[PDB]
Amino acid sequence: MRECISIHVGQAGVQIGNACWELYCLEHGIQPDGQMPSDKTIGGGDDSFNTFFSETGAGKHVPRAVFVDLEPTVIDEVRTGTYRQLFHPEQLITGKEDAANNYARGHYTIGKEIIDLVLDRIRKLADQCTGLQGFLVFHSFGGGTGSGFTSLLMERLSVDYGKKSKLEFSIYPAPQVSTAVVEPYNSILTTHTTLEHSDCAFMVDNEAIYDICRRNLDIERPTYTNLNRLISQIVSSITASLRFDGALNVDLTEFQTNLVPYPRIHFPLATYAPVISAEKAYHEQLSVAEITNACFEPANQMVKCDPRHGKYMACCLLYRGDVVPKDVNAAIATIKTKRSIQFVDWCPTGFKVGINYQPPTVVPGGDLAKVQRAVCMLSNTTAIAEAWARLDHKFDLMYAKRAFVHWYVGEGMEEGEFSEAREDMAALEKDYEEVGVDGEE
Amino acid sequence: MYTFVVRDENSSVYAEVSRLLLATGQWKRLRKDNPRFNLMLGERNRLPFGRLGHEPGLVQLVNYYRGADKLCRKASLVKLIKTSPELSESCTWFPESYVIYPTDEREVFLAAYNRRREGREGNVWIAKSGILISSEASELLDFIDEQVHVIQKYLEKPLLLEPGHRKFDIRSWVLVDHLYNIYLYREGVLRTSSEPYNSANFQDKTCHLTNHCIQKEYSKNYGRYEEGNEMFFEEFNQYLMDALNTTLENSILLQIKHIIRSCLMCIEPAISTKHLHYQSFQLFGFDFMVDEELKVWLIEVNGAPACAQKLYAELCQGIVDVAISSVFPLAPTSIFIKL
Amino acid sequence: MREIVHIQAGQCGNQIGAKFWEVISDEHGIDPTGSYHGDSDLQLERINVYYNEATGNKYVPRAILVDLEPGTMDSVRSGPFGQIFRPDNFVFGQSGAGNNWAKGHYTEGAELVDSVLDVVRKESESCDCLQGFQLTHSLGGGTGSGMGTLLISKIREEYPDRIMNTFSVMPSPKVSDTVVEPYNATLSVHQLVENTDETYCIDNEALYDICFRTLKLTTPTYGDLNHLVSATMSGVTTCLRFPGQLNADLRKLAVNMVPFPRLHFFMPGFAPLALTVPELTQQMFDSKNMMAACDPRHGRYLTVAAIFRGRMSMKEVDEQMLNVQNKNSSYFVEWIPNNVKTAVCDIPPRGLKMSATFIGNSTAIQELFKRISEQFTAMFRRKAFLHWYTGEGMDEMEFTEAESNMNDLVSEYQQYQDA
Amino acid sequence: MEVIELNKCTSGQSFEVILKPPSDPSLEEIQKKLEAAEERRKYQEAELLKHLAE
Ligand SMILES: Nc1nc2c(ncn2[C@@H]2O[C@H](COP(=O)(O)OP(=O)(O)OP(=O)(O)O)[C@@H](O)[C@H]2O)c(=O)[nH]1
Ligand SMILES: Nc1ncnc2c1ncn2[C@@H]1O[C@H](COP(=O)(O)OP(=O)(O)CP(=O)(O)O)[C@@H](O)[C@H]1O
Ligand SMILES: Nc1nc2c(ncn2[C@@H]2O[C@H](COP(=O)(O)OP(=O)(O)O)[C@@H](O)[C@H]2O)c(=O)[nH]1
Ligand SMILES: [Mg+2]
Ligand SMILES: [Mg+2]
Ligand SMILES: [Mg+2]
Repeated sequence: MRECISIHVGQAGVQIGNACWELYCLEHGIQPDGQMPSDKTIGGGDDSFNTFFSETGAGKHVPRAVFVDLEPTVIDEVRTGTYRQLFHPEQLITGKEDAANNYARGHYTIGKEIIDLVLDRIRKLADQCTGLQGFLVFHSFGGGTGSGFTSLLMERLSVDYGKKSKLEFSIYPAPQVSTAVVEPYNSILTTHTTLEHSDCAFMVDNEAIYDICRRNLDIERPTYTNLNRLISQIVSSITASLRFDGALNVDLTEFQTNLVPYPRIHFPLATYAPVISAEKAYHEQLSVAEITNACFEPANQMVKCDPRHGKYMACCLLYRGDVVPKDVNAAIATIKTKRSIQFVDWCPTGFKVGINYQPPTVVPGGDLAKVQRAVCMLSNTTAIAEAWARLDHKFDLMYAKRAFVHWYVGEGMEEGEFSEAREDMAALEKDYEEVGVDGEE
Repeated sequence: MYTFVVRDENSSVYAEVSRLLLATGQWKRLRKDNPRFNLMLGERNRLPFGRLGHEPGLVQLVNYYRGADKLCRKASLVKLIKTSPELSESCTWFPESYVIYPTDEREVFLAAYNRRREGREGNVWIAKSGILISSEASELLDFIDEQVHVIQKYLEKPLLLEPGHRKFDIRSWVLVDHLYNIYLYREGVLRTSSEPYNSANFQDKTCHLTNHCIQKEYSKNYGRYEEGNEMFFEEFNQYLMDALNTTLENSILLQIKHIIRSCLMCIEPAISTKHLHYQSFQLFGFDFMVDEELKVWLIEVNGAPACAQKLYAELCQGIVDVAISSVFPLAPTSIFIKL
Repeated sequence: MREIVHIQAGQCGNQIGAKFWEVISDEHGIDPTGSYHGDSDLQLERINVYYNEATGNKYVPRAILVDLEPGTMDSVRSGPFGQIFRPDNFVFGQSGAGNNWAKGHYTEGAELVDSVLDVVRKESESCDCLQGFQLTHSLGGGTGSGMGTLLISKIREEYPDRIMNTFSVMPSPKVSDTVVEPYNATLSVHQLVENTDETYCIDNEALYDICFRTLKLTTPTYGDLNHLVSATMSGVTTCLRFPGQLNADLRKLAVNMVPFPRLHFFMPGFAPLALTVPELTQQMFDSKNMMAACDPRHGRYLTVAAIFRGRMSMKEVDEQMLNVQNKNSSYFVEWIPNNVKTAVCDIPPRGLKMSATFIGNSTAIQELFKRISEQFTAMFRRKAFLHWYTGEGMDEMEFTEAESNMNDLVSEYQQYQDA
Repeated sequence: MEVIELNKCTSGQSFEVILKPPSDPSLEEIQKKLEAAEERRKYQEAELLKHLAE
């Protein structure tokens, strides 16, 4: 058994981590007090769920998690909420004043003074691991802490844990729920300095989660709570293989091997189905073919983009519930004909399939309906480059006038870091172009 | 007040569309790089489709279908027809074509060639992408080697109009709206050659190539039989009745409509914007050849076509009604044929 | 706990400040004696941003009252909520400033400033994590303008990494006390360009017109003008005083409102001056609802922040907001994507079921500075009334530099209005 | 459409279908970058205090 440590940085990272661990407990039968009546090994055992939960001698199952935020409001609700009893104070770290949506403030000014403390608390958790796999890092792109302190932490983690995989769950900025106008700056800055330190990152565009909440859940103005419960469902199906018995994606390294052949191109596209409103008393239970076909509709993707015009480098299907292999094979055969799925010539045209028999768990009182089968497709398609293009274009519009740059230089960052970060993104966009693409008449 | 942007100054069609839009009081033109638009009249090349449909609260529409180039590039069209099961290499209305680079078809082309000039059969081909019509394969492959090209069987038995003994091509305008309805403009145009068709001299290409480009710089009888070497359907229909005792609808238009449907339906799964975060429509220019048996042959599909000076007003207004106002209403009678 | 230290200086600064504390004290459920009598936990949620807590759970405004003569201070102490302020936070002299920037900044003001900083230092010491400061004052007089900017300069020297915000009342010939107001205002604007992060420009001419034309007040008083300002001050600080995610604190608001350090002068607006969401949206964006006496149609918005208060359709808010900008889209710069942000507070202001407050960083604000510059040069060209200032030790050179500085500011706005 | 690597357990199973075969900065370097930025902040703040002293 090998342990995974989760790190939640910033308001987005902390509040998403909240929804996940709440869901993890419901999936594993762990009560808010940390007691797990099904674990017959009191205060011990190296089961699959122990990758994410340690056990005290009193039978408490404690998440292998550290929450960090440069301002205490968000983490104070963890200390005072339903699962307050779950974590101990050492794993909840809060600063005094935040990064003011300023990458340079989170990375340099404030990060320099708190980084050593965060690493010390992580080492405390690492010291409880007989075989640590690596880390799962949740954070936003646009926040000053989520962007600035995350990239500093990732640099230090590569130092203190050289032979450990690092995976990301990154919230891509969307104006529909965006706070700041400088989020394009922070996204490019944090992607540049984090790129060589992340083995595999799952971007979630708030614009996609927002529309899914409005279309499928009939929520006229979704809140962060609605968004985060849906996000935690996707995160759960992505990490289910690590904390349940199985043979697919049982190790963090496997995510890289199965989804990332080209190291810089480590941003798989996630597509989830079905998302059904709980207010619907009786809803038609979708079949394996129907939900598998839904993995190729743009409206169910975590990042709005058109895979029909990219190329696939790897595709992985993760099922939960009443699913059997022959149903999956039949569905794929039907889809490979209709829809256009072009794989790169230097990669096999196949699908790795994982099935977990436990149906997806839903938080009581949530917006999602209980379904008998769900699926999450992880596909590394070049179509996700559209997200970099959009982001890079907003960066260019503001940087041509040096708008807001003084806030970053004022915190000790050099103006050169902007262009250095931007040129790395230009090369990243070209890497996708190379792998992907082939008047007045 | 609806907003739109213009990113193709050269489009004579959407220059008129932009002119009609402003002439309603409910559309305002923004700067080319203003992202808060309802309608983009995009550039021909490298249209940033990835930046569409991401503005909060804006339903955005673009006048191009991302991926339609597969049908409008001579090289890719051949590959699409031979590859698509909906069309197959047995497709009877597309001339035998081969893609040859200066994955390559240069080999298979010479195989079917030997079977022609050996069997006394007419063996004339036309390479294009700078056009060349040759009798032996030798001179053809040399022209390409000296950009990718396509060698296509030359229709040696074209339908020749009388008087004149001259070949022509038919242009049909097709509008595909955001719901992927296929609309055929009721008005087509015949681009005719003013010179008699010569079956032996392939050096002079003034009577073999009918496009308005050559029928002006090198046409010796421009405007003799019809103004601007452009015969419209009414005249052509009356001719088919007088000369051949048949109608344009029966002898030709049925095949044209079948070919339009086949090409666009084939690619609908790849380019449809039904469940997409933005919407597309596009005007297409189909070019057809008619042989002496009254069989219609598809030549090419143009993705940014121009219109006949005499038909701009009706077609451009029809575009605004079917494509623009359908999505963005304003405060019957129909010029299209729904396929 | 992110505390803000409030300072009000001079006649205008103290009369507007007094009404401000009166309005928000009512909103947070604080009576004139500092005792809480509310009925919603949302009131005490962020009460400490503006109020200290004493035994008996009495809340005391974190406010410092400054003036160079006792008159206004005595009127506040005898005012409606005068008992709510800490007695030792009244800092005043007896000489007066004679509507003279030099007296407030260099002579009379210099004698009082250290004791003001003593009080400021005391309020800051008891702050868990000081956000920054907000100053209310006028620019046309002597104390608020001359000593107010002296205070800002001293505060910045001692707290160089804290946010400094001001509500600054700009003079107008139509609502004028003395002819030297353009002199005092021109001198102050330069201090603000260098030492404030955010300045809400409140033009007395716009306040008058609003009381005259819109509100149908035949003969408006300073009291009527101060009704509009305190209502505006309450709205612009709503996202600071209640649970909020956008413009949460002073530094985050600055980072998203100020793309260039010198261009940090904002036009505020309010509505109504019940209404539907489209009505609030349309009115809040009309010039007749803005208090900088500048037509936004003459310039372009760099950034905009809108705060909606009360129970209303969150979808209608976005639709109207996204509507109002996607119609007259010529007035938003295209090189700051998504530069219009919207916040919503459930608690409406007293006497209204829903209102909307508008904060714009518009290049049209240059019209205000140009008016002041023109009035400055009409007198300075003849050295009129300069002896009042040279008698306090100032030289003409300092006037010439302040003139060029504000003209530099105007031309800086003109560059970004063309871009 | 081959199917390979079928693993079955009590809580699920996994397999693979193939439709067609194919055709850093050190600790001291980070510390320097952080102290460099801090130094530029202290320089800018010194120029401010110098400006205010004048
Ligand atoms: N999906 C989701 N997105 C969030 C959440 N909280 C914030 N965001 C997004 O994150 C971005 C803002 O960054 P934050 O994470 O709030 O800021 P931070 O990491 O705390 O950094 P600072 O506050 O600047 O110190 C915006 O794009 C928000 O939409 C959340 O709970 N869920
Ligand atoms: N296989 C074939 N048989 C006979 N004629 C042919 C032919 N292929 C092309 N042509 C002639 O060539 C002319 C136009 O050729 P083509 O359309 O391929 O060039 P092009 O694409 O530059 C015209 P446009 O600019 O309108 O798209 C037509 O008038 C047609 O008569
Ligand atoms: N809106 C408003 N403006 C005022 C008020 N009192 C004075 N002013 C304006 O402020 C300027 C005079 O400055 P004042 O505050 O009286 O001088 P000070 O006491 O030395 O700071 C003139 O432009 C007046 O129009 C007031 O109560 N409300
Ligand atoms: Mg935060
Ligand atoms: Mg062509
Ligand atoms: Mg006075």
